[PDB]
Amino acid sequence: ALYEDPPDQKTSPSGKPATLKIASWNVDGLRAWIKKKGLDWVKEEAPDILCLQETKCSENKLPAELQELPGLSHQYWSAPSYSGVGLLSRQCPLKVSYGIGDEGRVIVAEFDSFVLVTAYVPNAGRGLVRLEYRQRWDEAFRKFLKGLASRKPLVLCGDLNVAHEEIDLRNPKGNKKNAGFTPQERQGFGELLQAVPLADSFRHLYPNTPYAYTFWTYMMNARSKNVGWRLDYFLLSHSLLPALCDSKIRSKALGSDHCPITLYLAL
Amino acid sequence: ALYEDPPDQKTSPSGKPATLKIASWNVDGLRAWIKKKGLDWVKEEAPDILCLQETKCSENKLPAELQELPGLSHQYWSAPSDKEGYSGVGLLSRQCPLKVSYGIGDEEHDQEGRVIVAEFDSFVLVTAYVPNAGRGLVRLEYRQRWDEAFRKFLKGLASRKPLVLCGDLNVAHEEIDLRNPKGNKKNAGFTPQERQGFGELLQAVPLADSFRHLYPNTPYAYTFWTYMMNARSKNVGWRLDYFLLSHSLLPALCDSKIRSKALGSDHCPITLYLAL
DNA sequence: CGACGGATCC
DNA sequence: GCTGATGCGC
DNA sequence: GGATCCGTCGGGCGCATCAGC
Ligand SMILES: [Cl-]
Ligand SMILES: [Mg+2]
Repeated sequence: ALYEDPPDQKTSPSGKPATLKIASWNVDGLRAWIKKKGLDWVKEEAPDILCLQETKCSENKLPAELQELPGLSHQYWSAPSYSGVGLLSRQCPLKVSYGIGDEGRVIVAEFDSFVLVTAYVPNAGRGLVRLEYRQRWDEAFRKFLKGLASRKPLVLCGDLNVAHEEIDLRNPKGNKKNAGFTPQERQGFGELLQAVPLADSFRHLYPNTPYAYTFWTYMMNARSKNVGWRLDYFLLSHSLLPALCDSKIRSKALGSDHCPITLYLAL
Repeated sequence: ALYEDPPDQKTSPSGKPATLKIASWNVDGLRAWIKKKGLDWVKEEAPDILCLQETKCSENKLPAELQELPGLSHQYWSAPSDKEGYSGVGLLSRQCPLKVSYGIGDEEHDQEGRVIVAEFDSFVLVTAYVPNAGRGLVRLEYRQRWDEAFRKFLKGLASRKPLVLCGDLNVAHEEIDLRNPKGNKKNAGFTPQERQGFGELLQAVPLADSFRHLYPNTPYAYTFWTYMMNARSKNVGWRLDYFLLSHSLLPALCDSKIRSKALGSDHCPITLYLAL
């Protein structure tokens, strides 16, 4: 039932040391997450890049503590005009854009060797009320990512709001008709991997590892039972797999109903 | 007439010793400047804080020697987004600043790489590469609008902390601030609009021109010389680069230097000594 | 943008 | 990869 | 007529892009 992420491999298959550390966190209430000492974990993880999803915080209400990360001094925010995302970078991105070209869910940062996308994929909702909107969003998102990656290697991170396979969640049989494990959402994630193309960094390295989740409902004490879902991903262009050192699930960092995830790249 | 910067005054008027040395340099292309040995001057100057303008270089392309600067290990870089190769500012600090921010309000959408704000314990340092009004003044109005947005931005800094504004403000404030005031009144850097904009910056914020406060009547003191026509050798130049201080800081002012002899750009470095 | 040439000032 | 032309802005 | 004013003009630099190879 319960899961322990393996230690960080900071060396590429070919032996190159990790030069790039990306953390992504659905903080599910940036302000609450700040109060729950979220920045303490950021300061400790010291990523080169931090992606936040479901911030639920207008730009003009962003806490002042965020200005106290000179190590992530380039901060970009996208507000929803129940979402919101942030991208914080140590180095100055070459260019930063918002949305999928077409609700505050996607930021795109261009760097030297790759393009970073963070995404807060829309939840299909209780009773699947927004499943269809999710299905359209998935296709539009797939389309959008295809063009990006047809110009530069791609890292896609964030809350993709789908458990790809049964191994990616605790109770597949009871969730095959809930948001995040519908055949439609699962198909969309499979299409996303196939069509872009992209590799599930974590699953590429831990193909056989069960019980590794990134989200647990606040309710029923799901997190302490590790009754959860892997909803947060680092997806990678195949051309970046040689640089892949590790893809972590930070199961024990608190402050949200998601835990953070961490990517290591030898770039 | 040639100019010789007076010796470094390292003690305040009241006798208090300088504790903070800030250099500012428009390096006119950071990769060029390093290959013309600009970093040798930085190591000789050994400033606590180095602000650079016109880095013309995105962060991925910073030369490795810039990591070989152990006394300036906290490095903050900003390059424009559509116009890489132009602008670009850098702030390098011995100590780590409490807060760093970029731009003057909406850099996450502007992404101009002209302005770096760094808050330290006792003050707020802004370095700016102020947009040039252009040949034929074609971007003067944008420069007037920028000036006003910058004024209001500097005004609305939510710190009681005194302010240090440094860098290439891209205007000779008064006639004493360039060699040819009359023939340049319609040239970028010396229009009434930019001069008034400078004057309103000092009055609005409010700020004092550190060098001019110490050397109110000293002429021929410039920080920029066009590469063309051996202007520098003739010391036909402009004072474009400044240290501007909140009034609270003046008694802490020991000296504002023009490092006329340092080569490697068409600007020379300026240096502030503060007794903090 | 400083050099240059040409006009204007007394 | 490298040079040097061109373009653009300073 | 020396000084001064004023408008025009050629051009040094750095870096991106592009063509060529
Ligand atoms: Cl930076
Ligand atoms: Mg310049």
